[PDB]
Amino acid sequence: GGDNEVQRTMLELINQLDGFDPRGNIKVLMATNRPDTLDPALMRPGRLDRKIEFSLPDLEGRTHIFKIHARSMSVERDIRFELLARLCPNSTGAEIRSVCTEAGMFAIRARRKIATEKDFLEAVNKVIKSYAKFSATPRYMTYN
Amino acid sequence: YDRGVNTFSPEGRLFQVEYAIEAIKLGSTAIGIQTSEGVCLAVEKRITSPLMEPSSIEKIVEIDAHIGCAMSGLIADAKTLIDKARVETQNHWFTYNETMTVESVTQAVSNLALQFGEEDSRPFGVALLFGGVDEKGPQLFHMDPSGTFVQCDARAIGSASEGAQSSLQEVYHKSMTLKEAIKSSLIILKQVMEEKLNATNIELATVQPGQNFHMFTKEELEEVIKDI
Amino acid sequence: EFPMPNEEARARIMQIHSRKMNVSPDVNYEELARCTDDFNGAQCKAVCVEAGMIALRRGATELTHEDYMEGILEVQAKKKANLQYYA
Amino acid sequence: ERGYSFSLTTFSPSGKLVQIEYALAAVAGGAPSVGIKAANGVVLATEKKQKSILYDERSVHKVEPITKHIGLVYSGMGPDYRVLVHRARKLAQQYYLVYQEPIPTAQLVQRVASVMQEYTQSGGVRPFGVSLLICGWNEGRPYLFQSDPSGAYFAWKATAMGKNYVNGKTFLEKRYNEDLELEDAIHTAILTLKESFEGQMTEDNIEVGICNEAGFRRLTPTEVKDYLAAIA
Amino acid sequence: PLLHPERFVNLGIEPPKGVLLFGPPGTGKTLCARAVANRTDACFIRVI
Amino acid sequence: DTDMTTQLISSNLELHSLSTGRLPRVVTANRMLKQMLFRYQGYI
Amino acid sequence: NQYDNDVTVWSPQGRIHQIEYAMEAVKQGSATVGLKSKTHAVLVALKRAQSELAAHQKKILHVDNHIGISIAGLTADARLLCNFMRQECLDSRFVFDRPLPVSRLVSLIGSKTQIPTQRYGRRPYGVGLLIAGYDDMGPHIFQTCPSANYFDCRAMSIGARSQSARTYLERHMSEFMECNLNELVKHGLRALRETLPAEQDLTTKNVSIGIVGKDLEFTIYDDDDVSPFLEGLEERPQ
Amino acid sequence: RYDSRTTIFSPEGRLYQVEYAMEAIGHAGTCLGILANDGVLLAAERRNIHKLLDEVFFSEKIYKLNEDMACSVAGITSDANVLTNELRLIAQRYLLQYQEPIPCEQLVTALCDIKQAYTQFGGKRPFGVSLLYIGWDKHYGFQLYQSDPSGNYGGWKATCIGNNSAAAVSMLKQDYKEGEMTLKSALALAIKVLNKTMDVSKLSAEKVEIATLTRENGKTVIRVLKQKEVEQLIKKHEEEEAKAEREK
Amino acid sequence: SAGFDRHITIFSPEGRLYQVEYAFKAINQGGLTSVAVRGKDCAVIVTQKKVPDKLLDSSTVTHLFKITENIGCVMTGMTADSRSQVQRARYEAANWKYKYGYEIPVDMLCKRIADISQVYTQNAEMRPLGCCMILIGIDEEQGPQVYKCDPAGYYCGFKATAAGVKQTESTSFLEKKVKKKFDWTFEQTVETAITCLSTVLSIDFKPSEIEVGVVTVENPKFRILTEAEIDAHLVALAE
Amino acid sequence: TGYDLSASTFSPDGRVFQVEYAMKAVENSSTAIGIRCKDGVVFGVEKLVLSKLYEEGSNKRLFNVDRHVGMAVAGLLADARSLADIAREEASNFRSNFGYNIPLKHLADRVAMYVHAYTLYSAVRPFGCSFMLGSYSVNDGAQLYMIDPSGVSYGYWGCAIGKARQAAKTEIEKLQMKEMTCRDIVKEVAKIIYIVHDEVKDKAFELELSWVGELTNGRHEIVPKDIREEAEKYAKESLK
Amino acid sequence: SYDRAITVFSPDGHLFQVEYAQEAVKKGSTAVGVRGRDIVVLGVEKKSVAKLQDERTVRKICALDDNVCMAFAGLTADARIVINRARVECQSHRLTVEDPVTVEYITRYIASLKQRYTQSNGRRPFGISALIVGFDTPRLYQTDPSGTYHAWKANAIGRGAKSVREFLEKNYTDEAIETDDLTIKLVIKALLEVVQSGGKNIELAVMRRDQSLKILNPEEIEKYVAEIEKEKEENE
Ligand SMILES: Nc1ncnc2c1ncn2[C@@H]1O[C@H](COP(=O)(O)OP(=O)(O)OP(=O)(O)O)[C@@H](O)[C@H]1O
Ligand SMILES: [Mg+2]
Repeated sequence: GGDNEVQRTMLELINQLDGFDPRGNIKVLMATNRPDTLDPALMRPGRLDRKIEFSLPDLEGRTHIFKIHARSMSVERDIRFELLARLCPNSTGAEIRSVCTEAGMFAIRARRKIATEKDFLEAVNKVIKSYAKFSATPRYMTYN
Repeated sequence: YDRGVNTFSPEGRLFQVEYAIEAIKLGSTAIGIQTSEGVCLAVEKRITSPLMEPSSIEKIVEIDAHIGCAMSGLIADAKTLIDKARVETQNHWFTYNETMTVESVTQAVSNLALQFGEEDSRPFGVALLFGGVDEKGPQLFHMDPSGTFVQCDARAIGSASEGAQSSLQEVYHKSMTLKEAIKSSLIILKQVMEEKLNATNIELATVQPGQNFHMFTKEELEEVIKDI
Repeated sequence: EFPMPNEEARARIMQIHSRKMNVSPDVNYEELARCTDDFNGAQCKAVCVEAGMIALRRGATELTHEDYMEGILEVQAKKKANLQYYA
Repeated sequence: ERGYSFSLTTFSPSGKLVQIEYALAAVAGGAPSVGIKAANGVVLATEKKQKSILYDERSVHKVEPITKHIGLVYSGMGPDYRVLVHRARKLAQQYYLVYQEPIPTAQLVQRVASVMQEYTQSGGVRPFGVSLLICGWNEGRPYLFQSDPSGAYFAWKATAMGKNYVNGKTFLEKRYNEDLELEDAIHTAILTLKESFEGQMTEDNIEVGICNEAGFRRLTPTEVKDYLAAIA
Repeated sequence: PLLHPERFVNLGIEPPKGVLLFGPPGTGKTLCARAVANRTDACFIRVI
Repeated sequence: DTDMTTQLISSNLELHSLSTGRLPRVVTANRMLKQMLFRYQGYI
Repeated sequence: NQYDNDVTVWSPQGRIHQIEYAMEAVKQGSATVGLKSKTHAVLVALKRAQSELAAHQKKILHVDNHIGISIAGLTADARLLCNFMRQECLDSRFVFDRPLPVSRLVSLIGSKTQIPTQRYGRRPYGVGLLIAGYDDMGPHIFQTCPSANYFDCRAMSIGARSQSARTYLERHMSEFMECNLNELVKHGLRALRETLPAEQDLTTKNVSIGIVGKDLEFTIYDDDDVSPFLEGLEERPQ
Repeated sequence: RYDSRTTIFSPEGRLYQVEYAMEAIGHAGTCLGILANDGVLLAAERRNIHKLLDEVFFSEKIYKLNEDMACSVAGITSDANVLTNELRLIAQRYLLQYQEPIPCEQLVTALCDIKQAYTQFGGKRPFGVSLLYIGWDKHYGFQLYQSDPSGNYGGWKATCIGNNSAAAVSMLKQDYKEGEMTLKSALALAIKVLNKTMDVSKLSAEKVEIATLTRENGKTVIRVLKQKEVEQLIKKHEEEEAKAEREK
Repeated sequence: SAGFDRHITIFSPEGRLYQVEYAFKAINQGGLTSVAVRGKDCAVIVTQKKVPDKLLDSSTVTHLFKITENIGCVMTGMTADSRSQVQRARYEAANWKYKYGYEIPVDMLCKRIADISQVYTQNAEMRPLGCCMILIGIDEEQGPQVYKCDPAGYYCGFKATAAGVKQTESTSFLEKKVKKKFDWTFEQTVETAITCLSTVLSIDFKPSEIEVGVVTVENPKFRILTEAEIDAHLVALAE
Repeated sequence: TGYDLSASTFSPDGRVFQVEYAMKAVENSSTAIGIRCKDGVVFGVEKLVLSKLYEEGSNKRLFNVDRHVGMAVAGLLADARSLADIAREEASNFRSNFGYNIPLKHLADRVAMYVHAYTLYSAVRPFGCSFMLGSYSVNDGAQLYMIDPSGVSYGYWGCAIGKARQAAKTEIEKLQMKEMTCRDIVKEVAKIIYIVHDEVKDKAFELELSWVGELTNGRHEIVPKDIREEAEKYAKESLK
Repeated sequence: SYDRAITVFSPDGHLFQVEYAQEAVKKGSTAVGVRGRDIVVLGVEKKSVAKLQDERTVRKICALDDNVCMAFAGLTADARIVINRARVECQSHRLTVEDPVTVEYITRYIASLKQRYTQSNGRRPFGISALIVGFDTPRLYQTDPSGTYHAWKANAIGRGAKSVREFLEKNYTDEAIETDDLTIKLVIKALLEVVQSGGKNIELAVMRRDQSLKILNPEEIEKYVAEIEKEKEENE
């Protein structure tokens, strides 16, 4: 039995997307951060023709995200955002925004009105390193 | 597809060597510059504790009296490769009564590296920068876990490889002198390091055609550092 | 039964879906059919459409074989890059 | 814990080597066999019942000799039995070459148990799916042992392995006395097999061997018929 | 394909009529959808 | 030399007879003895 | 599917998928072209540079005074194969005192590379080889694929974006035999440039040439040595 | 899961197969060892005691490795057999090389090293056998040693392994006097702790085997007590229990 | 239950080796049937000869193999595995003759083949050969002897046996036959074999569709009957 | 499924599925036929020229195992070359150990064992090519044998391996191969190959002939160009 | 999914089995070691043994050679194997070349031996980390289950690693190691910063220049603990 009703709704969406009774000038946007569970009929490139993949940003992209999310913050002018971007190798844009917010939070805790580089480094440690893995510094001595 | 060194992927890529480059990425930054005057070679130390002896961090090693090397990644694999390089240099000197060319030294190290899967193990997760003078002049070579190797006028490895490489491309020309190469390497290292640059967070090495000796810097580091 | 398109069938499908496009005569549809194993007819049409869109991106006037290969890569969401260990 | 029933070199979380127990189950699913030791010797009997008349009864003998004074019967897989017989004979010959004296029953049982153990200490090799009941005579004393696929060997006074081994053991402890004789042993073993034998005991359906002072000898079908007539 | 359709019919290419945005969570799929809705100039329907 | 050779041949023939359940032939004993002695090049 | 993990597993369709993936590994390398006239065998390879200032990777390898190869695929497999054929040529010159004919060397290469495709333990050699060589039976341009199948080609091209070069060679094949060395090298350069994108052009820093001729040993021309062949080339229409 | 192979470290750094072997040791029969002035003894339960099992070895759990050494056994039967044979081989190799009995501890370490190998190299299951060692030498006199499937060993004065090992070790902790314990007191303690640990009552003698080690005129005689003396030991224990009943 | 049937060394929880049983099932994959009958002074094997093509050289289609001048064999199952076991048996017979002087008994031929099969069964290195071998030979002081060897390594002597697809029916027919005491003459033995095969197959048995191998006390040489002799035996059977 | 990954695994119904997969891999190759005439054997192989860039004779599927033995491989080409090397080594070893040319029946048997040995282990896969061995001698007549990936070998009067095995066998049975010498069997083979070839699917192709017989003194050699052209003309003349 | 084999790199280039090997060290009792101008000292958290257990066999400080000793932290059996191999190698080095083995050389050998067990599948890595102290010049090195060695002026490994090292960095001064008694007192204080029993669970071994090992008896250690308590009694 499964869902059936949900499967029937998905099948009708499939029919509307492509098949008899042409869909027309209806461009369809679909987003999901788990695509491997989708029906192959839905994933077929007659309904979802182009498959745009969003990947973890590179160093330049992460610098751009840092600049975007720190634009409105009251930070110093000497912050090396390339350093912070390199300090978050596998991190999404949301993690970059959280890092910026945590840097602001650190600058607020001790009541400074300017968020310095050390605040951003502490935020990076608190957001990325503090929850990344269990590879401790003695275990991180394996690489030099 | 990403579980053995003998399994090909639908795209044809070996999804195990790329993981070795990823292992490289989390090492430490190493800059190397080859100029007509010689080879300069800088590394961020990444000190972990004041108790730990800084001389134990062997990011720079002497392959021979004329060729030095810089590592990035696993210490064990890097030291194995460095010992292999020293052994090959000594064997070539023994069997030919001449100093091994840095290209040939890199060739031998790469030949060891390619055997990650050959017999009926895993890639050495470490990039090596081999600087040194030979019969043709100063030379700089870079090698990766796959065993591919290439001469580079100025190469950055380890962490911060992308930013250091970009800045190196910006600030490198053909006719640089050794002193200005050292200055450029040091300023790039300062700009790509989270810790404040001083005499204990980095180490320097250099080779010259007629001055193969002094393949290191000891407390003259501050001389270049405070004149930045 | 409707089977997965054969290599010749895939080449024919690409030729049909490239009828309305300004395809260069040098395109080898047999090579494309070899390069798109396990592609249904919808995927071949998507290959042709993606090749046309890429030719638009390249700012060209006619579709090339390399554009078709890039469309093949795009259809399966792959992104070809120059790996350091190949050269 | 079914996930640990495949590897022979992997302890279960309860610390049980499941594959050895499966080999023992294969042993228990074999043809019934009994072995009983009396004050005059040992008797090993087994059910050689074929699937049809077509099978040649005298072609293969289940009760086999190892030395002049050592015999050995089995319960479990058939083909593994021949391998174990060959290894036991080779071990006996090696012991004779080294020491010039026929191998003691206990020593042969120990070496055969070690041989069976060698097949349980590595993956990709299967344990011997057979259990051996070994009779011997040394130093004016009968000896009866049972070697297992696990390599564990004991010193059974009287036992039964194979199908309905519980029934054979239950029949024993009743008709078995430590002060019996070889003839009484033969009778008791035949009766114990009768407790688990389906059909008439044709002289060709039962194989009996005696380990007495004169050595180990497999009974000819005439003697088996005579004993069956004396019993039935 | 909406603002300047003439760039396609001239080349005889029918543009794709669907896009699947997929990737790791937080990579920016919903942000890109929000931007599309921000400068769509057509009817945008956020299906619940 | 002769003692150990004869003992080894006797053990091998005993194993053979046990595997066959038949009386061993003199031809087999002669063959095994001759091959064993020839393998040692007359050093036994 | 589940038959995709081993070169030792046959698919129900009768294919060895690991073999096909080894073939796919060839196109990861840059395009290389080989072609023979009645007197010369010339192979031109497009070199790839990993950095703006790093040297371009060597693409044409020297095997013997009469045999040289271009590699398209894994660097490790290419180097191992090159070492193997260097050793084979050296052994042939040591024993028979005669250069090893190209056909026998290519047959040995196929035999060696077929072993990984049948016995588990080692992946197939993920590299395509363009073998250019002169012997007493005329110049030869063989190609060796990771599936250990070798083709005696009049003119071949392998690697990324090499289909355009193959079309160019098919179109201009009839003229190759009665061509002098310079004309053959210009045809090879045109075939190589056909693979290049619109913005890219064949400069002296990314083209490697290898020529083996009647009275010429296998010589590799790089950087400035490419310029004599590069000059006089007709500019690509645009 | 990280317990499929002996060479797989758990994320917490625990070898699950080794711990599985250690816990599996609990299935083995209870065997106990007590050190005392001028003596050291092992005791063990016969476990399977079926009436149709002839008792022809008399030492199914106690083995004599060297002239002045003996070992108990608790684990897999085959692993125990191979470990004991290899212990004898190591002791005899040492004696042949040095013309001097192996000084107990070294022997333990030797065997332990081998066990460690089975917990490190792949394709080999860890030796699921733990065994006690009693001995005497010219360096530390009477010694008692405890081994583990992991190849870890330790010196002890009174310890037990197998069924109800924790209860036996607690009882030994309660009723052991360091320095002032003799062979007779050690035998009485072993009998009482076996009675308490074995769920069966009255501790029938044929279900328990005791082997002692004593120095006699420089001959380090190793004795295995026959049934007759175990009868009188059991009777002595019963009469002490009856005398202790007098308090009520 | 049936999750333990992917490696020949894995015992099922019921103590069953499923891969060996699968080899036994693969025995029938050849599609043919062979029947062996041991007479009073002769042994006879008859096997189906299915040549479903006018292009095959009927001489080489034979499933009858001469292991040794006095020991003959008939194979059932996959042809490649059967030929491999045939060459192995021939080598074992040659080794026995070289090492012991006298000719190997059929007893030992099947015993050694079964030992090799068992070794393949216990060590997970080679796939068991799914071919059943039936050996016939005049062993002196024992007369004719017929033995059957299976992929499991279980060799057994038989007064009469069969292998292939129609194994149960042929064995049942023989069991009905060998029970009524009769003079098992050579002609009678061939008659019993051909009648078994025809009854279990319901085929008129043209002489080219079967192959007959014969060993006799009078001439202890493995002889394959010519088509004329097969026709003579068939016409004698019909009347 | 499950009983399908290794050649050492028996399916519950009792068949090695890897072997069958190899057989149907051979089935996908171009057709190649072999016909033993009255006094010899002729092999005719169609070869799909995948690219015009290949020279004529490249990827030739006619292999000379010995001075008198020829092969007509069909299937995976690399496996075919390796099996050709194995057969050549077997023939050379037989010559060096016995002093005379190896009989084609015995050579076929040995190479069949070599093929079968690769269908037993999980470490190696079954050979992906099926081939034909043909020979002629004044003491053994003309002999032809066919070996499949399973390793099964027996002599054939005339056969085909590849895509159109059945289609070529229908046109092979209608020849009285026991009578005519191979001089005309050559053009008959060429006609059969041209008929079985699918021009609309396999595009262009090249027909390669070889023969071993009394007309060739007993050595197996490629058919000379004149006879090949005559046979191709005969095949083309049968368009209706 | 990338932690069930030692030769598989994680997608981010991590050898996860090698990292897991360090948890075995993290489960071991704290071992501290410092080097002075004339002495090398090393204390050990000597956890209380059972009442009936003989503590002679329980040894954590083992002397590789007369000029070099070693204290481990991790699995005890792997430690025994490594110590035996180190002793054999030091004797072999003294055999091949006359001069005695340097502490750096023996540490290099131990690190290489540990590494060679992390390069091959079917071979469990050593689960111990070692502190090797010796004279050639007083030198202190620390190994790693990964196979990397380092030179330290002062470490502490095992259960208390971060805490004892944190105490150590702002305690290892030039005057702290000025006197041998001062260095031993520093080791005692560092061990007492983690081992919260005092005296009964402290075992310190001191090797002086061109001298032999001397395990401190539980009366000299008691005297040093009393002196440390008296010195710390200045707070009131
Ligand atoms: N490239 C980027 N630039 C700036 N911000 C970004 C970027 N990528 C992601 N973000 C931030 O990530 C936040 C959350 O991401 P988003 O809502 O797109 O998640 P998602 O990947 O679609 O996940 P889900 O699986 O829940 O659909 C946004 O609010 C935005 O600020
Ligand atoms: Mg979202």
